[PDB]
Order: sequence, then structure tokens, then C-alpha cells
Amino acid sequence: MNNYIFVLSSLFLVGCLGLALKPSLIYGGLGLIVSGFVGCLMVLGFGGSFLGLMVFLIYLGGMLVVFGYTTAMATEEYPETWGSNWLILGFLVLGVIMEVFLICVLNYYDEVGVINLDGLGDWLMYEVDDVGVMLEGGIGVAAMYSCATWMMVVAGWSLFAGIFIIIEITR
Amino acid sequence: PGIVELPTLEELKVEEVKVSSAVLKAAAHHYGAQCDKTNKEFMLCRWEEKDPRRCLKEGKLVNGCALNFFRQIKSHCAEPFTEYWTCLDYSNMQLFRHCRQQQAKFDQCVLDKLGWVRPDLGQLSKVTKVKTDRPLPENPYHSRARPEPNPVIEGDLKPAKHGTRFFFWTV
Amino acid sequence: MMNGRPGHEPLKFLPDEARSLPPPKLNDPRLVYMGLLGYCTGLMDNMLRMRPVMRAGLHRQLLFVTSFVFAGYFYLKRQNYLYAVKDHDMFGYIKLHPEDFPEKEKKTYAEILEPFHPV
Amino acid sequence: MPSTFFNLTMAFSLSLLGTLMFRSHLMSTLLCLEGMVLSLFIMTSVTSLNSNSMSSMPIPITILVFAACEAAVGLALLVKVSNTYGTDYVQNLNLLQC
Amino acid sequence: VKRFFESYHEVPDGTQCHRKTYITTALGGICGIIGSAYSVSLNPADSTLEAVARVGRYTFTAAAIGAMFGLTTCVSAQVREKPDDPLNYFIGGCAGGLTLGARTHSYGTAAMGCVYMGTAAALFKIGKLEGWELFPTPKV
Amino acid sequence: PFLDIQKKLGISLDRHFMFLSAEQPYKNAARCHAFEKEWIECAHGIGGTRAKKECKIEFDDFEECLLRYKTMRRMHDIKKQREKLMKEGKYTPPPHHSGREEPR
Amino acid sequence: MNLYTVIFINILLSLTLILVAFWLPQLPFSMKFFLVAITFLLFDLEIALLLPLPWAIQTIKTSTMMIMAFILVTILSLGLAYEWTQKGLEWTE
Amino acid sequence: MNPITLAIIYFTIFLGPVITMSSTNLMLMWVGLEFSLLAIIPMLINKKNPRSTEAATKYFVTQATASMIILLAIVLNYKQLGTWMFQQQTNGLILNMTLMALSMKLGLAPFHFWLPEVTQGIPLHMGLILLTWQKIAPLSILIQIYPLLNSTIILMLAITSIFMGAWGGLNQTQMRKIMAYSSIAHMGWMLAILPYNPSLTLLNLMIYIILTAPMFMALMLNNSMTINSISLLWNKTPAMLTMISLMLLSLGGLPPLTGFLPKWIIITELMKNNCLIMATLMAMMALLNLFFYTRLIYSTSLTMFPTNNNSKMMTHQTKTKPNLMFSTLAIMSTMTLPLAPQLI
Repeated sequence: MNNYIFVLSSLFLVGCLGLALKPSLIYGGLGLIVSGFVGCLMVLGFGGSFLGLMVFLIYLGGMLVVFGYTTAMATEEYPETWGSNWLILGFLVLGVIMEVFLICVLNYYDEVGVINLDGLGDWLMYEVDDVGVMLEGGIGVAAMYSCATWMMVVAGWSLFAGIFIIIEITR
Repeated sequence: PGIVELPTLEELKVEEVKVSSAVLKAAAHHYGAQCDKTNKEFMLCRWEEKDPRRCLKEGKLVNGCALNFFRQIKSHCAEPFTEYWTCLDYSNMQLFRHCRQQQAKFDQCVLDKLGWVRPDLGQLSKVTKVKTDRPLPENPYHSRARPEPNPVIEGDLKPAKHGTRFFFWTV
Repeated sequence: MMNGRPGHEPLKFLPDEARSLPPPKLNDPRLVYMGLLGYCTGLMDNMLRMRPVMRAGLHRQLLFVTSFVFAGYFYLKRQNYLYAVKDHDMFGYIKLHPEDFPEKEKKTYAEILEPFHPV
Repeated sequence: MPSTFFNLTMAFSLSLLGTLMFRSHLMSTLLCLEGMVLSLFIMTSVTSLNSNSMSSMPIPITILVFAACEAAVGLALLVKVSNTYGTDYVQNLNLLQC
Repeated sequence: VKRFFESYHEVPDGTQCHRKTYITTALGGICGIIGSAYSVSLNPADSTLEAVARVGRYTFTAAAIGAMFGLTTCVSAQVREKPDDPLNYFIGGCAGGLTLGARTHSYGTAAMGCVYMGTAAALFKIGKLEGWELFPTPKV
Repeated sequence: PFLDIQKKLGISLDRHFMFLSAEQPYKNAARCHAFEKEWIECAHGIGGTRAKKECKIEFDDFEECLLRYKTMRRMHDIKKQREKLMKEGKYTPPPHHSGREEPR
Repeated sequence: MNLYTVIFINILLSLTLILVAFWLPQLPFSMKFFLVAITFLLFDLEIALLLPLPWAIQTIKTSTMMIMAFILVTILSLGLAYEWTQKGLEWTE
Repeated sequence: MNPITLAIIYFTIFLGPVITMSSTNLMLMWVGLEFSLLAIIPMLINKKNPRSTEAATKYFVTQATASMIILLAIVLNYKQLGTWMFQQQTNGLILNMTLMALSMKLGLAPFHFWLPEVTQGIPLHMGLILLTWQKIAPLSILIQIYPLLNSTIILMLAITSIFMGAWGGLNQTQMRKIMAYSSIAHMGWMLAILPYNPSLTLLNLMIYIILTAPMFMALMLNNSMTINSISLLWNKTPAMLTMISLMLLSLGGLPPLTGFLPKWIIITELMKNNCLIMATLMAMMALLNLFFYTRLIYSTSLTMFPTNNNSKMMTHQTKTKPNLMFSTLAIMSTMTLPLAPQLI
């Protein structure tokens, strides 16, 4: 439980790699959901509780849902599965072996740069207000309502326009 | 490049309070005024100078005052103060709501035997100057000189000479 | 380029400092040319909308001409100002740093040898 | 921090490859776009919470909203394509070369 | 480390043909790989066989071009001892274009390449001499 | 910038948090506040190329505060040597580092 | 560690149940749906913008938070009403 | 597209760039870019035909990759320093990525093989905007950050655009694709001059706009999007020729016109900065642009092609679309060389 962040990171890497090695979409969407899960868990381990839960609530619940929705209602996994998944699986294995050996190579040349392995657990949190309330990302994200109002109004306009854009498109 | 100074373990070894957070949170209010001059002076030292290695002689005085305070509270009115923190620590967040009618008793005892009066509401969240005897420094950041601005050019702004000086497009 | 010079009053067309410069006598050839441009533009618009040229849209032509001139005037003021500022800053820097410009006084053709190149 | 950050950048590069190389579909590309966006949001929130900065946190929210809307219009276009051709393939777009 | 490309000017035009030729052949292989990658990513063919065949055609072609050119320019510099004069590089570029034409089976391409590439090489030498910088840096 | 509409109107919409040491909401200062406050003060009044060479003593310290490459490497070498010593059989970590102490 | 324990426990319990289950015995499109999913998105994004009120409210610029909230809500309602009037909520094909 | 939607989309398009420029934060810049992208796609896809949809897919995909790349750049800069803005202390790889992305977003080469297809799938009144109000913000971004750029790759990119655009324009008949290639070449000229003096890129852009917009007006007139469909102008409306010929020669850059001045003072700067070789290449390869403008001049004015009978039924009619600003810009393009100093 010191290797925590490195593990979550490697798993996000592997999710994006399974998306880059474009598989059948039904077995790529699972990789994407795993990617989002693990990335949120990384954020949480760092301390962005609000951000992680916002992700769980919006990314997955909002975007992946509709991705699968649209895909199903507008796609057919034609018989392009000439063992394509079974091939790219071994290809992924070869790539992950390449990456493992790549990191075991790098760690020699670079020691206190790319990665510090002997002391990996260190160097996640650098300082922290021990006696301080009001230090969670909720405040930064609430900023938009007192300062940085431009962000909020711009997102509002993005939606105000996306509605019209989508509807005028679909027709 | 450059050595760092540090004090020594064998010094700055004062006998701490080692008392619990519940007791501290219960007795705080009175300790807000009693033993306030010292604490305010110390916070001022720490905010003026960012050198904990220079703001130390104002910590042993603080702890000595707090101990000479808990000493009076041990001599007089001990059991009201023990039942008090045993009533507080029961809760989770240690709030001052579930112990009201176990508080005014202790307060009246402390009063009838001592010239203390529990501060009112909003009496500690107020800036109060503190008369000291040591000076205030400058360059606390140990900064360096500000490189000189660019010498400004000036003079009455008269017109061009012979024209735009462009290729035979005199005017 | 120079948009960071000392106190570049931002998005101000003509600072008050640009009243100590001789404005252009309205007979200026540049303004006159912009007038010709307005006239020819009215001509072209008429010939495109298939209209008698040189005898139609007189109000149109007047508007074109006067707009073109009313613009050219102040645009030209701004440009005169920019060139004045350039020259002033240049001369100021030269007066600051003379060593960067040794005032080499050339030699006479007596002392200097012009080599030959016949025919 | 540095290790996980380099790995997140690697994941971004992998989504880049996924988008820049096809396998006869379009939803794969769009999902790789989403993966990019996720990695970016994560790296930004990480940088912020590591610097203890707060005022800079609205940025992940902003870009996440914009990526949502972007992918939405992309899906709308994919759908129009499928409903005017008969599928969401890529080799059907041989037009416009004339 | 860029030395494999900088060593070309450790000595002047002269000896070290075994080095100048390796370098020019390396440039040939590089330009061939690159052009072949472009013409494979685009305008594709049926089988990987014919694809890599095209790639090897281009690569070996450019390699031979660079070899012949650098060799001619290391040889002329030896015999006709007026090294810095760019006629060496011009004749070398002509021989290179002629090799290109002998490969492509076109006398017209042979002569066109002769002229163009030879003059290009002569101008490269003129630049190396007179300090004409390429990919400059701004100092007005 | 490009189009100084903001400076013309004497207002600010984004440029009040363009960097780290701006006014954070509940006075919670960031990590390298001081180093930023010095880098900016040296890079003010002058423009660009002056600062890219006469502010390094104030910017390298900042970048280190922000990343601490050199501190990482220092600690790394220390721990590597310590491990080698405990391997060869010469070190003996005391308690305060080895698992207990008499804390406050 | 606690949530890890709980989640692993729940997953393992469910998988024990399913393994018991397995051992003991021995299309065109409808534009309306995509439009609805899009509405759902463009509302979840509003939700992400709008959640932080329980901490944006304890600040001092009430005259700002009150306003920005009203603004978001009213413009979202305007977009909704326009979608309605232009028949995105009728379902009759 | 009902009026409310039309107005809102036009507003967002007029906004995206305004924010991208007036904002000093790279996130706001990227935001304005996304605004332009989104608010534009519909105007491309209104006709809802397969070609329009295809072009929309291409455009959206490329610009999405570009925006995400720029975002990666910004975030790396954040981790590196802390500020949301670029300084003179950023690893050059980030600048190179930003430049690749801005290029792919503009149309520069070799990131340009998506512009002709799209501009052929599009109508005129949207290709115009695509070429003249989307290449502004991506250029303001550079105007802000010109000092610390990589002149090497900037110049390679520019000259590559010159060559490829000219060589494609020699062939393409479709006037939309021709205009696209011309845009490629002129933006190459700009990016070539940029890191030396930006005002000159500003000038080249304004000039290319003033020459393009009126051409697209003259096209919108008849929806004649082909050489053999524009040659009939001398029988449909014989007035636009005396200005189209001039404007095309200008776009070519013939001295007495104005399109020359940009190339001229640009070469001047590059000679001051010792880039005469690439200057020579640019100047000796703009001649092909001049060529395939001359070849349309031929078709339209200097020689009369076979017409079509029903043009008589047309001539019996009338037409009052061609507004005043067309002629105004045509003139203020062709006949304004005497006012170059007042332009600098």
C-alpha cells in the first residue's frame, strides 16, 4: 500500500492502451470505465474527494452511459472478429512487456528524475496545513460563484449553444 | 552551496504539557485571555520572522504559562473540570452543545474562587495590538536588490525627419 | 513589436501627445487619392448593379468620398505619430549609448587608396 | 508523483496513437478522445492539489464540460453519417477527392 | 549525437572518402525511408510485399545516389587539386543525377537531375564557405 | 497581451489568477509563494531577455521549491548508501529511525 | 482499507451466489433517444457547475452567487423551453 | 435553422476569437477555439447532405486532436512552472507541439490534406468564414508567443505549404479548392515572416482576406463553382470581370497591385535577417499561384467561351445582390499600393 499510486497509474496506462489498440467497442468501453475508475481513485488518494466524486457522477454516469446508448442504437459489431481481439491481446502483452523492461531500463540512467523507485512511497504530498480548515477542492470549484465568474458564464454559454447546435444538427 | 543552521536536540527540550485535546478544547476559552499576551507576541514573532529557529525563546514561555495555568485549575476546581472533559470526549466532534448544564457550574466555581470570566461571543476573533520590546526587521525574505529599471527616454515629441524614410514614398 | 514601450497607452487611437504634431494640410495627395478611390468605388458599384455611371447615385458618391477622407485623415495622424515615436526612441537610445556608434570620420581620397579597375 | 505523471502522459500519447490510426470505425476514435480528456483533467487536478493551489481548480471542470459537449456533437455527426449511409464505417468517405 | 553528420567537415574536401561516402549513403537511406513512408501511408498498394518493395527501391536508389555523389567529390578533390572550388560538388551532383536516371530508365530525368542536383550541391558548398546561414535566428 | 481591452477598461476577469501566488480564497497560501513573489518582482519593470539571464538566482530556487529534483536526488543517494552499508554489515539504525521514540 | 474490505466482501459474496447458481444443478434509429441522452448530458454538466453552492454560499459576495445561480437556472430553462417549442419533447414520429 | 439559432451561432462564432484574443489565459484561448469549432460545424452541415456530413466529420476530428494537444502543452507548462501562461523558460518540445497543433488547426502543410475536401463539400458563405474568421485566434496565440519559437521548423512548414499548395493549385479546377490552396500558400508566407515581425503577418492576413471575401461574393452571386461555369460570366453579368481579373492578379502578387507589397517587405525583413535562400524559394515559387490565377483570367475575360442558350432567358431578368462593400474592398485592395507606408 505504498505502490498505490504507481499501480493506479499503470492501470490507467493500460486502459488507454487498450483503447489505442482499438478492440471491439464492447470490450473497449470496459477498459474506458476501468480507466475512469482508476483515475478517480488516484485523484482521491491525492485528496480531491470532490473532484473524484464529480467524475464518478458526470463522466461515467453522464458520458459513458450515452456513449454506450448511441453505440448500441447506431452500430453493429460486424464479423470483423477474425480473432482480432485474440491477436491484439497478445500484442498488448508484448507491449506491456516492452514497457516493464523500458522502465527497468530507465531507472538506471535516471534515478531522481523520471522515477525514484527505492523511495517510491515518498514524494506525493509535499506540504499540508495541519491546523487548517477550508482546504478542500470544494472551495476552488466554488470560486466560480465569487471570483472567476467568467468560467461559469462561459460553460453556461457552451451549453446554451450546444442545445441549439445538437438540435439543428440532427434534423 | 551554503550551509544551514540548526539548533540541537539537547537544547529546546522543555517539559511539554502532554495533555489531551478534549481538555485543551474545554479549557481554551479562559486560556484565550489568561496567557494571551505571550501567545500573541509569539504569533507576531512567527509572522514577522519566518525563522522558527529564531522564534523559540517565545515558546518555552508559552508552555510555562499554560502549565502555571493548568496548575491553578488543578489546585482549585478540579473535579468539575474532570467531569467536564469526560462529558465532552464522549461525543465524536467534541461539541459544546451536549454539555451546557455541566459547564456553567464549572464556570461559576472558577469565578467564585478566581477573577476569571469566560469570554463572550466574538471576543477572540479580533485583532489586538501587542506592545513588545524587540524590533521589526526588513528583508525578512532575505531578498536581493532589485535590478535597475530601464533608463527611460524622454524629450518633446517632434515629427519625423525627411519623411517615413521609406523607398521614395516621401509623403 | 513596440507595443511594450514605456507607457504605451493601450487601445487609444490618438493620445494627447499627438496634438504637438503638424496635421496634414487637407490638400494632401494621400487624402486626394482616397477621394479618387471613393469616386471609383461608386462608379464600380453602379456598373455592377447595372446603372448609369457618372450620372447616378450622386448621394452615394458623396457618402463614399467623405467617409474615405474622414477615415484617412485620422489614420494618417496615427501613422505620423507612430513614425515620430520610432524616431524619438531611436535618437534617445543613441544618445544613451554613444560607444555603440563610434563616430568614424572617414579619410580623404588622398589618404585612402582607390584601387584600379581599367576599361 | 513524477512516475504516475509520466505514465499519464504515456496514456495521453497512446490515445493520440489510437486517434491517429484507425481500425475501420469512428466510435473508437471518439473514445480515445475521451481517454485523452480524462488523462488531462487528472493531470491538471493533480498538479493543483499538489501545489495546494485552489483558484486554478475551475479549469478541469471547464475543460471537462467542453469535452462533454464536443463528444456530443461528434456523436451527432456519427449518427447522421450512419443514418445517411447505412453504417458508421470509415471507408465510405471516399468522396470529396474530386 | 550528430557527429555522424558533422564529421563531414572535420577535414576539407580531400581524403576520408570511406567516411564521406558512408555519410552520403546514410543521407540517401534517410531520405529514401522518409519518402517511402509518405508514399506508403498514402497512395498504397496491394500487399506488404509490394509496399516494402517500393520502400527498398527508393532507399537503395537514394543510397546509391549519395554514395556516387560523395565518392566523385572525394575523388575529384584528390586529383584536380582545387578543393574548395565547387565544381567538384557540381560534377558530383551531376554523376548522382545520372545514376538516378540510369536507375529510373530515363535519360531526360538523368540530365534534369544532373543540372538541378549539381547546382544545389555547388550552392551548398558556397554556403558552407561564405557563411550563408540556413534556418537562421532573429537579430534583424 | 494581444488586445488589451481588459487593461483599457481597467478590469480583470482571468488575469487575477494567471499564476500561483494570487489571492487564494480563505488566505490559504500556496507552496512557493515567496519564490514567486521574488521572481515576479525581479521580472517587473524589465522585459524578457533581461530577466531570462538576470533572474536565474531567483528562478532556479523557485523551480526547485516547485519540483525539488535536487532534494529528491540528495535523499536518494543518502538512502542508497545507507542500504549498501546495512548490507555490508556496518550500520545499525537507532530507535528514533528504527520504529519508536519518546515523542511530544 | 475499510472500503476495500467492504467492496471485496460484497463482490465475493455475489460471486459465491452466482457460482452456486452454476454448480448446484449438477435495428433502426430513433432520433428522440439521442436527443434525450443529449439533454441528460447538458443537464449533468449544469449539475457539476451547480453542486458547489454549499461552499460558495458561505463567502462574502452573496450579490454574486445569488446572481450567477439565477443566471444559470434561467438560461437553462430558456434552452429547455426552446427545445420544447421546437418539439424535442413530443415523441410522435 | 430558425432565426434564434442563427443569431446564437453567429454570436458564438463572433465571440470565440474575441475571447481567444482578449484573454491572457491559455485555457480561455483553447475555450475560444472550441467555441469556433462547435458553433461552426452546423453552418457546414446545414444542407444535411452526405458530402457536408463527411466534411464535418473530418473538420471536427482534426480540430479535436489539435485542441487536445494544445491542452496537453498548457498542462505541462503548468506542472513545469505554475503559471497558466507561456514564459521564456519552457522546454522547446512544448512549443513544437503547440505549433504542430496550431498548424493542423490552420491548414498549413503537411497538415493540410483536409482543407480542400472540406472546402469542396461546403457552400461559399461558410467556406469564406472557414478561411477568414477561424485563422485569426490561432494566429493571435502566435502573435503573443513569437519570440521563443523554433524558426527552423516554422520555416520548413511555411515553405512546404508554399510548394504543396502551388503544386495542387496547378491542377485543381474547383474554385473552392483553388482558393483553399491559395490560403495555404499565403499562411505559409505569414508563418515564414512571423518570428521576425508580426505586424507583417497581420498585414498579409488582412490582405488575403480583402482579396478572398469579394471573390467569394462574386461566386455566391451565381453559385458558379467551376471554370466552365464561371467562364459564362461575360454573358450572365459582364461587369464583374474588370475586377475579378485584377483581384486574381493581386492574389498572385503582381507589383502594380497590392498583393505584391506583402511579399516585398517580407523579403526585405528576411534579407535583413539573412534568410535570402528561403526568400528566393518563396519568391520563385509564388509564380505557380500566379500561373493558375492567369489560367482563370484567360477562361473568364481575355477569351470568350461557348455559352448556353437559356442564358438569354436569364438576361431577360435582373439581379441586385452585389452589395457595395464588394467593390469597396476590391478597390482598396488593387489601387492602394501608394499607401504602404501608411499601412506599416
